[PDB]
Amino acid sequence: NRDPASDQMKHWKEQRAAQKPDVLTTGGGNPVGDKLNSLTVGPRGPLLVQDVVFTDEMAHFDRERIPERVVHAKGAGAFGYFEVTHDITRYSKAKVFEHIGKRTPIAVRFSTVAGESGSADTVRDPRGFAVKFYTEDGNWDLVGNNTPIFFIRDALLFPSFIHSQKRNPQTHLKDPDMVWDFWSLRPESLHQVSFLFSDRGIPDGHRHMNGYGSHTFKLVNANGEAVYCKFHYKTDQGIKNLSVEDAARLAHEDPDYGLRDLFNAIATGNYPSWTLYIQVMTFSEAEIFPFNPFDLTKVWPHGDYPLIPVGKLVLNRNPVNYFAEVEQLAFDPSNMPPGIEPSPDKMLQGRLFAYPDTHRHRLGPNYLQIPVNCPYRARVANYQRDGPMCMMDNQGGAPNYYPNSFSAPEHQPSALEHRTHFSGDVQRFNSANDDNVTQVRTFYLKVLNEEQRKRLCENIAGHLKDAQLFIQKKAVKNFSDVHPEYGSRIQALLDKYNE
Amino acid sequence: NRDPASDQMKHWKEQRAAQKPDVLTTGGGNPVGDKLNSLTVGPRGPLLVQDVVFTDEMAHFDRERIPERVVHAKGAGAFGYFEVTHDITRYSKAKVFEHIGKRTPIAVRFSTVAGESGSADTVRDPRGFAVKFYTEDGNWDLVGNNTPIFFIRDALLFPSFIHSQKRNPQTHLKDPDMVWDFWSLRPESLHQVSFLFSDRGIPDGHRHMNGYGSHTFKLVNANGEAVYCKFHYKTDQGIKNLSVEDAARLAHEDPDYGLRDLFNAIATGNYPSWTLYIQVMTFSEAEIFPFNPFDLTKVWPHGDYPLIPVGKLVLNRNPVNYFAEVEQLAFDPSNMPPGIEPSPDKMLQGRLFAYPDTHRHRLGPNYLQIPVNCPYRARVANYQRDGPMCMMDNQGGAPNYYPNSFSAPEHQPSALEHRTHFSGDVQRFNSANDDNVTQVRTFYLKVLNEEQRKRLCENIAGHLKDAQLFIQKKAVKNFSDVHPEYGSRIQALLDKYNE
Amino acid sequence: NRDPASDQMKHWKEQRAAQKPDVLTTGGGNPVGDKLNSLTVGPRGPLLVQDVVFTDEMAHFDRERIPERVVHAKGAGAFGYFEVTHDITRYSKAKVFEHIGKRTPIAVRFSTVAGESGSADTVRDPRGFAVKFYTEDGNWDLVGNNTPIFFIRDALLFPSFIHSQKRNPQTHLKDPDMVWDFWSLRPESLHQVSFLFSDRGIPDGHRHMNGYGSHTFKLVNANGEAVYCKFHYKTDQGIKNLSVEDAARLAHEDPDYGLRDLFNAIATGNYPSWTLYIQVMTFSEAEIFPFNPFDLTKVWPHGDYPLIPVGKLVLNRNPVNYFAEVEQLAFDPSNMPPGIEPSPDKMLQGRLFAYPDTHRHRLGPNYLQIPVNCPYRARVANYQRDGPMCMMDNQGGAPNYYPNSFSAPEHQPSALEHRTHFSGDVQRFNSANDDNVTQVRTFYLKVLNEEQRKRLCENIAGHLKDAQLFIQKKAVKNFSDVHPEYGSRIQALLDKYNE
Amino acid sequence: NRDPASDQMKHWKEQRAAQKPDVLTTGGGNPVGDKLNSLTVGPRGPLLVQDVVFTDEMAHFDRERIPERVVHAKGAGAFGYFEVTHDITRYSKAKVFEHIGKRTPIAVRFSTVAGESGSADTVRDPRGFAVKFYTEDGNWDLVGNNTPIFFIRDALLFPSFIHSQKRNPQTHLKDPDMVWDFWSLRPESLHQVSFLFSDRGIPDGHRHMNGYGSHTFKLVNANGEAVYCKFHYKTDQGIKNLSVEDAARLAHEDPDYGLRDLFNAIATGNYPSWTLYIQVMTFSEAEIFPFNPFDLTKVWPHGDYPLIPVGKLVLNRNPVNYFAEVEQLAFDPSNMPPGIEPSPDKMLQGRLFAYPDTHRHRLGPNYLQIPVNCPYRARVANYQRDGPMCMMDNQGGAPNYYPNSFSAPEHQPSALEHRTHFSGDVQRFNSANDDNVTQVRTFYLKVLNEEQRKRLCENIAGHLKDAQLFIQKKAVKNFSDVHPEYGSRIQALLDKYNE
Ligand code: HEM
Repeated sequence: NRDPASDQMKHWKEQRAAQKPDVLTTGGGNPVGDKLNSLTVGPRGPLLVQDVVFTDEMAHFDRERIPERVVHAKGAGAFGYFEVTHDITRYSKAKVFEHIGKRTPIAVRFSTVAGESGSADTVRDPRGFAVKFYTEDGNWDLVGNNTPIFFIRDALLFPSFIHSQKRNPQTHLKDPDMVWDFWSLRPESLHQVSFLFSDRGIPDGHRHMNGYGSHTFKLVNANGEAVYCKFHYKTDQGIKNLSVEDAARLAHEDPDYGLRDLFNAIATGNYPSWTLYIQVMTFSEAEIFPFNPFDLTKVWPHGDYPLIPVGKLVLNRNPVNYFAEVEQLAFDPSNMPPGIEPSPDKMLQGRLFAYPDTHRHRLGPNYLQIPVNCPYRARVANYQRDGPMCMMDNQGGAPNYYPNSFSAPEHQPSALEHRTHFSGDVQRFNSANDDNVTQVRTFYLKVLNEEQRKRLCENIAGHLKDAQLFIQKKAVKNFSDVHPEYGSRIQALLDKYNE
Repeated sequence: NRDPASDQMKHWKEQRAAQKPDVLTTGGGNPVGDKLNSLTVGPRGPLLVQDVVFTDEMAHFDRERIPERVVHAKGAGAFGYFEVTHDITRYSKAKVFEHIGKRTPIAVRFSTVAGESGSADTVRDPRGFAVKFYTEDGNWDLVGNNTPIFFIRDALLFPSFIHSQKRNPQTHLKDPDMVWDFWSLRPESLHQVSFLFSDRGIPDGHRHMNGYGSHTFKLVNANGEAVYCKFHYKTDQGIKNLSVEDAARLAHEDPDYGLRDLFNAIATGNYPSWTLYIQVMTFSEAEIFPFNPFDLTKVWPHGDYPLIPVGKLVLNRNPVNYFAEVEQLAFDPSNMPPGIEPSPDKMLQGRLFAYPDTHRHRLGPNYLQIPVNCPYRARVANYQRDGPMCMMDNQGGAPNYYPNSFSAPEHQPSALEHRTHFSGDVQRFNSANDDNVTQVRTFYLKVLNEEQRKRLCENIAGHLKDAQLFIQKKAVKNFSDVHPEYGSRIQALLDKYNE
Repeated sequence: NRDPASDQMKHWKEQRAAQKPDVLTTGGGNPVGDKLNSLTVGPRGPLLVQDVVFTDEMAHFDRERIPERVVHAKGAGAFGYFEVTHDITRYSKAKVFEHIGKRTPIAVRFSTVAGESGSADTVRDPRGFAVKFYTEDGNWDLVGNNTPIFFIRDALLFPSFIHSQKRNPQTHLKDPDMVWDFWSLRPESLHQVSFLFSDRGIPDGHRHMNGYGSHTFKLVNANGEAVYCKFHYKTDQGIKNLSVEDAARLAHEDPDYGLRDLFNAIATGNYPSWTLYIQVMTFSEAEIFPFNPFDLTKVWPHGDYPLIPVGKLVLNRNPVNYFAEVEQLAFDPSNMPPGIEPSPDKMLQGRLFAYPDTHRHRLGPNYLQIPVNCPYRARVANYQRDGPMCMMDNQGGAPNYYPNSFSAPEHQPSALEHRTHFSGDVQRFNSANDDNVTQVRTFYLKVLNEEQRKRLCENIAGHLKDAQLFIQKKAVKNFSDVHPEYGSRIQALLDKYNE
Repeated sequence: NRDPASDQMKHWKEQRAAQKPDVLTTGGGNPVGDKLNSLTVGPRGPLLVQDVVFTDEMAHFDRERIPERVVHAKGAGAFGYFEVTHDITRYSKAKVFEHIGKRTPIAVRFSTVAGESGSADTVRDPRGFAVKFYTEDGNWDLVGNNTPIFFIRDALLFPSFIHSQKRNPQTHLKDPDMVWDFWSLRPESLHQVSFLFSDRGIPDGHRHMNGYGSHTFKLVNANGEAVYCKFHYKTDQGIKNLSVEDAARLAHEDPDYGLRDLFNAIATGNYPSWTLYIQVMTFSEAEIFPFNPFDLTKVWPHGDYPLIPVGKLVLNRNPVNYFAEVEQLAFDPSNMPPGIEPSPDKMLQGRLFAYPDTHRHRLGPNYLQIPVNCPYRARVANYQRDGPMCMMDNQGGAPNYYPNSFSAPEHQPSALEHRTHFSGDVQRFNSANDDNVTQVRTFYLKVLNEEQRKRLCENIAGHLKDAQLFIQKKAVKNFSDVHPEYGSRIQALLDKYNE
């Protein structure tokens, strides 16, 4: 006998006891007489159109694939619940935080960023950690990563950043020139690049890394008072990372290391968990913060803004069918219930649009009707209708226009968003020159120790060495801006690689 | 007060009892606070991306439409049941005919042919009369028309025929030159054209016309014996047609005449019904038939092949949501349960491919998972997986390959198709001259009387007059081939027009 | 010999002189030996999968249709040019207005609003009048209507308004209750309703109606100075409308009356033209205008803001293939070149998102690559890549990320948008009660005369009579709010109708 | 200076030197002022819907991905020419073989089979080797592999086979139970499995392997005479394979080894070539062949059917944009010009349908209009029209129905397919027992030597050891049927593995 993941089929068979196998049918439900031999004219004659068993099956096979996620294509999913352990109702009226002991079902998907569906799990890259809470007030999607920050601070640079991390448009090869030219030209990336090339760049599976909302969000209480916050979900299994050596080995040995690690852990009752915390910053404090409180390349020092306990995230259920439950999972940062709102963070603002948008393309206009994406703990009632692949009853014969005099769904003023005053010109304000080095300096010499600083520089050099010399120079200049030694150590390694 | 159709909303509100209106939500289930005013900075300021209530709703509105059916786009639907009244098990082992009194739920869609979704119901055109039987052996789709024959006998001419009946590729206008150039060049169309321009060309609604499978089909019994057949479902409401004058009036007064007529008939309890019959031809008989038994431009004389009663079709339920239940309805001639099979009819053979093919395009790869199309009376089990908008559980974790040693779905030898012998070279046999006038002559001279013939010729000439003279001549020549008087009567009217 | 439209094919043939017919091929370019007879085993045998001539052609036929436009589905198109006749460079720096005599190619599509693709042209409804200018600074899409105003003033009510003007979700029938319940609940619609039910509700074809941008826009000159404007393009053919009786008759005699009239006019050299004017309002004046200058239900009095001539629009070319050049035509209000920008108009703001969004759905992600939609007079260069149906070279091997050090495209500061100042809270400001009667009263009493008011009320009553009494009462109540007589005249007709 | 592939951007910049960078525009051609900072109200304010530069770019990014190929997803492409070297016009009248020295442009795509888009190039798996010939008689697609045979002989087993080779439905992990359960239950796979697990299972890049049509095809000469044939294209750069150890290290060091190798070879002028040969078998010989001459699990012995030289395939041009020219490449086995036809091979018959079908889904209905897929050396002219993303002029105003009296395209009888006679009942003939070992014995004992035979068993055991014992037993049983020592050697290693 072997690991549970390996015995997937064996277990499916034994669980079907002595039940006779079902009758094999066409998509239309017609029993099939023989699905192993095609309908031909004579033993060695041509195939007939009349063989609709063949066409029915082949036509479906021909349409099995859907486009992969534009980013975070390689991933793993699991399900479980969220449980409130502490009272934060003074900050947010969100039903999900309603009362201690309150449980809400959740869906989670882990993933890498740049690699396609067939890529390896154990590679250096940020890690997606999206959590879907099916609440009474609809779904709340906390689409986070294994890092509290990111490489850029304005959504207009996202497509270009992703492109630079992907393949060359002509050769279809990973291109260090594209990678470092972009990062060297955009030093705001220094903070996350430092995180990326540290030990945390390659977590050991998905159970040994933390999750972060990254962005500054807004919480609103029952009295309509608002504060800004940040979400943190620390792994209860402890932080564990893979060495560059073992990561590379597993890259070919088991491209799906993260997938099987998670499935087996849950299958054996070793359910992984995370503790959800929040940091709170009042509007007054946000106006005095030394940097842009809504700058995604910045963190909120824990000493000034301590973590507040909220609850626990537990994954105790594996998907039964990956494609249906994980490949089709759709997380939308715009999916926020009353009590939780976005901040003016330029990046988050862009994500408000991008996710539902790419989902309408990747899955389809009615992707929210796919079981895993349905807010099944809520009652979806509105004036939206039709669209391709419309399931259910399309809200039946209910009046489809609002307002109406026929008792159809009514909006609820209780759900109105919190109001903030803004004053300024409609312009494209430059954020390229906000502080790009201060917090990186503290990360380098305060957060990391001597051994991980050495590893950090070797990891960077090992990749930067493949870029052109003028790019290497520019990149080293930025690192030096953070700290002379940071750049010096990298430069020293580059001179070696450069023979 | 008013007719049931007009009081649709009034009724929905009443059936709603005095319930409180549901809370209006986004597609994600999030309650909306005010869905009548957009989120802006200041009363006369710009719209925010932050307004996700707006985007959610507008994006779905922007995707409401799907491609209309390439043909038969304008239609009406209803639901009911098929009840067996006679025993024909000696001919077919199909479970649908299993025992007297057995009822099978059905779905039916009526339609015109050439017009697009916004066209009028009361126009001269054949009428679609598709019936979906949800049987224990899967769905059986009998996709018939209100005529036992058709204009052509080879599917390769179908796209061209339809193009000729639709809009000119440049002007987007109906084109009599296209219509008659095609018909005059393909005389095999004379039989259906005669029927089309007779009074039956414009039935009074959908309840006063007969239905026909048109094609010759094959029935197989428990002993594996087979016979050919024709399906006939006669209106119990009686044949009734609209005069050209009334149809033209209704065309603008109520372009949805047929839709309204059917909804109200059912809503008032005046359920329309049809009596299903079959004609049976043994294989020996098919070998001696004066024409090709599988030629779609010909009928089987009732005198030589008497109608055998089978059961009744009753429509007693209106759709609740038209888009979900009627617009998305998909009938596939290839959906046939054991006991019912196709004949060599070249046209039918082409249809075996065409419908599932167009449905995967118009609806989606997984169109059979749409509620109204699901064979909900059968257990769908096979090795098909994934595809866009994959609902349910995608068959969970069941082994997905066949054969397998894990108890997944299995054949069913009894379902094997009836084996027939065919001999001959594989080539394109010309069927253009398979007698295009004999049966047309009997229709013109015996089926119709004097006043009917006069109207028939007046209807033809009224439309053919707009074609070029050379086309008029070629058309008249064909009619003359059916009968000299047929031609001269039309010619005399044409001369009066060409004045 | 008939009209040009009727002789479309006749002319195509004559055009090919003695030139020999092309060889008929498959989509893959393989010559076809016989496209009239399918490949079978014996003259009365089954169809073979081997007949790839059949499958290739049928598979395409099965995919001919695309989703029709969610609104304005029924239309006609033509091409021509825009010629500058006056200098307005003091207001806008747009290249399209660069110098007197400058010509810019244009594409125009006329249409109704509610009817689907098969509906009739001569029905009461607003008329779409979209103009695409292919300028050196990209495409400028002025998506106007034949009216200066609209039914609503906030985009959140648009889907609802459209739903109310379309078919009942259960019966699929036009619904007077839906139409009037919505309008009676939203009095802001009074202005456009009065316009819609006046003689201008049914123009005589597309050449005898004016065009308007409707919304207030912003013009920016070379010195960075800005002013608000309104676009007006008056028909040089004169205003001409159809009587209700003639329109009803044509509804069935020629559903494509508008299409035919436009094609023949151009084919005979009787090219239609419109004179383009603009109204100008300074930011100072906008500050004290009696109404919200960005309220789409309001017009700017010509007495206070006279029309300033700009140029002429002339249509002198008929499309060659309707599907490729008209059905696939896509206009995005967001397509605005430097010198032209949007105003705060909530409705216009919503349209900035909706059109490109619906186009990605209806046509495809790369719909801007469809020839008629390509900004062929500009050099498209950016960092966008891939997507389905990617044509041309997909920008070859050019660096695909910005910024870069490899000489790829650069943004141009001179194209920066004009900066406007805004201040206020972020909230949903109610605009439901922004004076819904003042201008309506002026229209009713001044713009119209006794004869015109008589028909107006008869037209309204003729439709409103089919709504429930409680809806009729509320509707009449709003009309009385405009003017007592407006409501009483309608009420008198209603009483007669209700018996 | 590095390899050409690495200097892709460097070179693009240089070859553009002496040119000012282009203006960065939106998709609509509107120049952008600042594509690096989003439009907000105030420096730290909300993102505006008015930022259409952002929406236009992000919306396109959100739609960059299309479904990957259902199989053969990971690949590399290149272009070149086919040059005739010998005269085979006695066998085929195809224009592509017309005269010695004649050149026809070609497009080629190499690939693995099971892995997704992000998978490694150097893994054990068959290799795709598809060639598209742009001939004057349309495109001819020779969709070959690097092996002359395949695992199964009936298309109905293909989807199951591919499913067994891919990921487990629930775990999403490679599953040896699925792999070997299928192969052990279907011993016809022994021949190809033996080839797969031999040294040829992991080619050193794409230049050091052969290509085969695999299937028996049919050639028809100018006199209407036909013969059956096999296509063979041998590498001119010699057969070379990767050791299991080196392929494994390359899997993580360079997962795109094959792409890189091909691009650099061509970039440096080391153009790879292959010699195209054919084997000929007369209809008489096919009647007495010791096996089914159309059985894909069989080869035609060279001794009895020697290879006849035809021409050379030379690749001398790299793609300029991978996505447009390679990812979108579509090869349809059904694309065959006059002189080349299919054989009764059950697998080929199925492929005639599957490729165009999957292409309509993966790429779109009009995928043949994508530049790289267009039969640009031919003249496409037919009666097909419209469909989404319709490019070109959609054949303008040409009559769209056939037959017609207006001089539109006509079929050419000389292109009629060769006629063949087939006798026997039309039914599903079992082919599961068509000698599964005879040629496998020859391969094992005669083709391979002791060393490679040793590695063969080690390779099989290394993978088979992960399957359940009952599956191992059945698998070994099959190998023993080929030759007791074959199964014996594997069982020995298996025992050591099972420890
Ligand atoms: C009944 C058997 C088979 C079926 C139904 C089948 C089906 C498919 C499908 C659906 C694709 C994806 C096409 C695309 O998306 O572009 C594909 C690709 C491919 N198949 Fe098959 N296949 C079969 C057998 C084979 C055989 C025997 C060969 C070789 C002689 C072969 C060689 C290939 C190649 C090379 C490609 C990749 C083409 C490219 O590079 O785009 N297939 N096959």
